[PDB]
Amino acid sequence: RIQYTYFFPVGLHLPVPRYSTSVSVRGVESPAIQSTETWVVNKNNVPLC
Amino acid sequence: RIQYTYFFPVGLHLPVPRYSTSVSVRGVESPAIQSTETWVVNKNNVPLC
Amino acid sequence: PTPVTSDVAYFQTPSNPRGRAACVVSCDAYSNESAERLLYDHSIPDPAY
Amino acid sequence: PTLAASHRVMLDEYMSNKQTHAPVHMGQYLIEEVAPMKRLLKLGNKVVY
Repeated sequence: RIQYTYFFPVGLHLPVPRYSTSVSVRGVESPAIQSTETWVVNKNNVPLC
Repeated sequence: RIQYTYFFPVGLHLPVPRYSTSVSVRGVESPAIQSTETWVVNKNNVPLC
Repeated sequence: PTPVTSDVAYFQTPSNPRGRAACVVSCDAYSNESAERLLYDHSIPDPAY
Repeated sequence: PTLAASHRVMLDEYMSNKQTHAPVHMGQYLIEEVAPMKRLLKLGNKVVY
């Protein structure tokens, strides 16, 4: 058996010159929004918040 | 032990008829902001400022 | 707890959960005081950054 | 010359697509390296020779 440790963030900010690179994403881009959660992928590939 | 020199500029300013080539980047297209830094990739692939 | 403005570019690369890299193997052998200077001092900017 | 993207987007566009990256955008610019050795560039899981 081999043990690992998994570093993981949640709930940050980004600096003032906000940018993008994505071609296809529509709704999210408002600057007034703030993310309060992050999603992970489990062993059985089920996303949890 | 072969020793190579390198260079890169920082803090420049493009001329007046500003142009575009890419199709992805959105948020930096204002003519007011100016870069005061450059990002150079380290040996272990970690982008320093 | 971790500030709102910690940079995301720290998070794509494998590192330590504290803000300072804690690799002591690089330090001098049988030197306890020189090994503490990696962890806690701030006159010495990071062994990573 | 080395990699030197004057903003965080340009280095994250040269990673995402080697061909259609902008050498010079409206505000910032990029220097694609012409070096005697040529490395791998692992930023996450996207690799550019």
